[PDB]
Amino acid sequence: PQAKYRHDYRAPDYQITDIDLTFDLDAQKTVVTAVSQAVRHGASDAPLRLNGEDLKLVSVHINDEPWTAWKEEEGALVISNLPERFTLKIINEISPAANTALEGLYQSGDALCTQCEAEGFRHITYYLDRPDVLARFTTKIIADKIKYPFLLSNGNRVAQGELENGRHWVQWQDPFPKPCYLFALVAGDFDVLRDTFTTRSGREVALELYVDRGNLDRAPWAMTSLKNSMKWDEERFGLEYDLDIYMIVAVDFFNMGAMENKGLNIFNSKYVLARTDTATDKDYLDIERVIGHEYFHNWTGNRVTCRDWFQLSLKEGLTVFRDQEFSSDLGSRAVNRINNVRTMRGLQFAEDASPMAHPIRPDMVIEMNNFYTLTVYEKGAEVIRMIHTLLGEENFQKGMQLYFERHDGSAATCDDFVQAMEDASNVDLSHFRRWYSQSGTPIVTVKDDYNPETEQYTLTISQRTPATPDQAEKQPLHIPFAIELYDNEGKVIPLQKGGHPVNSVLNVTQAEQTFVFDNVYFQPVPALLCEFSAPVKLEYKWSDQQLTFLMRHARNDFSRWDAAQSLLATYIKLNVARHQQGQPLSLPVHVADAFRAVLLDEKIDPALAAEILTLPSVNEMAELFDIIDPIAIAEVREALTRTLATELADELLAIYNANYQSEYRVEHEDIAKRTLRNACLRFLAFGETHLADVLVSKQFHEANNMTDALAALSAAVAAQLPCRDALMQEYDDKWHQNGLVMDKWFILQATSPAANVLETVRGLLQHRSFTMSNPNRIRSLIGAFAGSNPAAFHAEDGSGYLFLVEMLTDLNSRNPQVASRLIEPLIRLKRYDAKRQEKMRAALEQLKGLENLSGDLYEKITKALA
Ligand SMILES: N[C@@H](Cc1ccc(O)cc1)C(=O)O
Ligand code: NA
Ligand code: NA
Ligand SMILES: [Zn+2]
Repeated sequence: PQAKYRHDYRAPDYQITDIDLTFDLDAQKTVVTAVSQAVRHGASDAPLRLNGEDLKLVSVHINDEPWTAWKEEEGALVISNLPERFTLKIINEISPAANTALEGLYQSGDALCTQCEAEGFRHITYYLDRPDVLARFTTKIIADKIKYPFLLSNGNRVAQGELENGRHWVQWQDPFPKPCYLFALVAGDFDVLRDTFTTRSGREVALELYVDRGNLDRAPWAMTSLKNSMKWDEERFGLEYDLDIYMIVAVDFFNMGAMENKGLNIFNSKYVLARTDTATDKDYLDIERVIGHEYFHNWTGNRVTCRDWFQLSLKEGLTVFRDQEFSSDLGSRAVNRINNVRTMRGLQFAEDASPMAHPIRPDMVIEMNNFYTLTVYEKGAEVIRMIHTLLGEENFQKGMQLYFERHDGSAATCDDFVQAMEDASNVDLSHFRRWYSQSGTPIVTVKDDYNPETEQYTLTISQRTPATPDQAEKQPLHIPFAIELYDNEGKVIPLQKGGHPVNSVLNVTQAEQTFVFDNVYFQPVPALLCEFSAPVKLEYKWSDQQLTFLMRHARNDFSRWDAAQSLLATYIKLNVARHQQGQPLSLPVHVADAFRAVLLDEKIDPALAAEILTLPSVNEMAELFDIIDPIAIAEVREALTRTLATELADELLAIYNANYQSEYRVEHEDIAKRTLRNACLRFLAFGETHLADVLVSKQFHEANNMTDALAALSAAVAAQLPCRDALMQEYDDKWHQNGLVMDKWFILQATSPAANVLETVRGLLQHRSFTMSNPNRIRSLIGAFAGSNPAAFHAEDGSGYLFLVEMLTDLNSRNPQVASRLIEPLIRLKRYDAKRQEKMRAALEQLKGLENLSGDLYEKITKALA
């Protein structure tokens, strides 16, 4: 497999302006007729090179003349000797039922559906499968009326007909030119939830949510979230929907989360279906996030698209930013920020320290499906957020406005977007652009001094990004570094110098620089990198008392949680070292006291309390260490939980009871109280065994919603309580017919601390609710084991690696995209001890030797073994 490079981008030799597609649909053999109007822009002797994969070519015509001047090559149809303007007609066959990779046209249960991003359209017909080729689509679909009574594509229905032999047809037209990755087709039988949204300016939009027969009871929340997204984009960004119909189709078989195809989004059912007995608070908020996300792409991705796939973050960073802003505006901003920062520090930093490290705008890609990453998405969003921090909301919105004014109806670049922001705001972003080109996590080191003679506070701030596998050269970045200074009363000290106020967002642009502040009337306690103002690791020599002071006094709830994290980091590191020496947990009394104070604080937002009382995950803990000891981390997390459970037992039970709610509401105040109650339950489960077992069993049985039931079940598994096996069996017996609900149970099985967890996981490959044919099931059992049970995955006998090799040997052939998702824990080998590295290396070497190794896995394996 050959790498492609960003610097090799060149405008296409040919454009296509219009394409008329006909599908004669059948699961075994679908016939595609594609009539394209093409224009040559390149040299008169340049051939037209069409991408195509796994197509059976039937005929090629140019202006209705059977064409003799063509050849098929690997992945392509090369057509020579063309006029400047012409009509290309391709007829070819494909086989949806054979498509186990779920890219192009495939089968999802009884439905046929498409996934074209990034390069799936070339699995449907021979085309210019590149996002800088925008064309106006019409789509005619012909199918069996009984099997496929709904035939959907992008845009509006313009024609329909009936045929003999029980077939019918519908034709769709989408007026907006689009790259082919935004093409969608769906055929099947569905229940349909229909509603309406009227835009600010009065455009009535028909909303249609297509779900499998019998699932209408699970559709209203997704519909509500769609309307909420539409309203918010109007209010916040001044953007209205631009078509007459908005369709969403929920499908069970889908490699990612959801897809923004123009006017016809296709969603993994996990991000659509919810009822209070099947879905948790987290599920509701994720449906809200993902519905919003795909909707927000209508402008940031569709109306302005990507010139090439190296510009993926142009749409993903910005749309992730938009979905975060949506969730934050509607819900708790602090909880959203906290959770997004957990993801950055615990998962994205890991990627940036791995063989797969890349800038948010990659320079080199072998398989583009490998670059739908934490970096491109979540770090991409942090980069957009830094622009927002530097510009402020008003200037940022001016930049958005200029971006659309310049680029609406075209494919643009990351650089185009930065230039629009810079031009609209008059803020210089020339240095800032380096965030697009440089991979790895910067480390920002802060030293301070207080001078009582002059009442000056001095911050000496340095930065460096360590070399990464992809880049030997690193340079200083433009780091927006937000600070606050607190006096002894917990009041904010005004930032000033030489009689003039100083902006609290410091521009850290050099390898080292000093900032001096005047009229600092008391030695300050600083809050540093406020609201995680740049995606960096902070090195500052905090005292415990500075941190507990911030937990008490910091103005922003994020800073209070972040202070608690810094406090915990010290003792997590202490206790991992102790575990390695065979010693039990040690924790100063004043540390437990800080968490007691959070429990008993009557003024603190329960949403914030809940997050402070949620310990960093084993993944967040891992990124505190150069060399990861996953067993020590797991056992320290448990020991810390047990210690706090014992020290805080009375307080935990009081707060658990105080936050009882008889009514279940998907409302932010209620969610906050419930998150706090369940955080308390988690500790209580690790307290005295009998009380724990009673409390957990009672909550599981008395729960009137899945949030509370799952919290209890999860605690029973985590703490290995007597009731565990009974509760797990009850859940299976009740829910086995419901895959999405069973995913939660497979996750609990996979992440179990039980000694026999791998045995159980292997056995579950035969479970009635499991199938290797379904990405969600695969991710919930196998993925959760490898990625979310590192203690078991990294068992010293190497059994975890061997299991993953076995699974990837199947998935490499079946569904390379899912295989590539699942190989990730194995490519982190350099973070582990020598003995583990050698076993993981052996595992990777076995995979490298697979017959018919997918490009997806090849790219990751070669980087890992380098
Ligand atoms: N474009 C989708 C993501 C996606 C990408 C590729 C896929 O195959 C599926 C989904 C989004 O981020 O909104
Ligand atoms: Na990276
Ligand atoms: Na100091
Ligand atoms: Zn997206």
